[PDB]
Amino acid sequence: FWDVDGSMVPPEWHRWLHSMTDDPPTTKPLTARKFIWTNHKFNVTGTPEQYVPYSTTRKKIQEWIPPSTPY
Amino acid sequence: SNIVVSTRTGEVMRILPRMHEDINEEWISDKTRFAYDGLKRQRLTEPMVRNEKGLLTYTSWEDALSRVAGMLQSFQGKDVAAIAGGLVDAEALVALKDLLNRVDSDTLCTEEVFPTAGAGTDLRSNYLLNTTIAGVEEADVVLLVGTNPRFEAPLFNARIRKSWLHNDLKVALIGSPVDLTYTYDHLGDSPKILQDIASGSHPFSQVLKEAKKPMVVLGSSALQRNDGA
Repeated sequence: FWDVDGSMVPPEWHRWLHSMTDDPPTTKPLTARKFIWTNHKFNVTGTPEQYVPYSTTRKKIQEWIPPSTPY
Repeated sequence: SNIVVSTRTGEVMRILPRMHEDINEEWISDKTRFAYDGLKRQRLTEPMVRNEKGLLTYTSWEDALSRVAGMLQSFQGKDVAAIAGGLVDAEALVALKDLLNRVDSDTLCTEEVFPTAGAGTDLRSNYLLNTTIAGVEEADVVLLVGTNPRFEAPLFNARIRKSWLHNDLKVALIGSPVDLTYTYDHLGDSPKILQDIASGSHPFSQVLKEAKKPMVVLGSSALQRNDGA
């Protein structure tokens, strides 16, 4: 505390503060599928955790293989 | 054969034929059609000059090109030659022969040899398929010698079978009974057949006299044939 902000809220309750839903998730807990995150890490632009965009889909031409044999 | 090529994002996504009645008539080779993928395999990406170890290493153009500049000023005229490829563009041949002009290096070797009794390079017509693939359809009789058209010109083979399905004319192989799609008369081999037909004694040659609008094909592979002259 003395660093509180947004993104601190979990997504269900995140739906609840915005009053998209009159009913708190308490009464109606959500699907809880296997691949969804649990701790909820909130926004992290600074600090060592930090999104990095990068090249995707490997390679192109595959440059020709040099001979290893002398002569 | 003419082509419309669907490239995308600096990548060649697919090849399509570009139609032309004189040539493909919108039915390009299946071998050419999937050729593009091979461009994606290994490529001469960087210059590779052999080192003192005799092993090549990646090199800047100034190095290799100053080096070949150091070699080709040495051996003007004789003692140099140039191995032309089968796919190579005519322009590089133009500039390279011009290089050999400046040094008067007459050598101009090229992949397949082509026989030249009386020097057939001059007439240009000699090696030309003087009749167009479009012109084949009007022929009332057609003959072939040696290599089957399909393994050199599958398109043209389709032109043949199309004429066979339409124009109705005889065709027959010489030197082999290779498995063409259309009917063709069997024939033995060159030494007898060529003379029996040149004489006109051969009954098949009698059929050649019998029919007008002749065509006489040769597999260009047979132009070599050591004594293919």
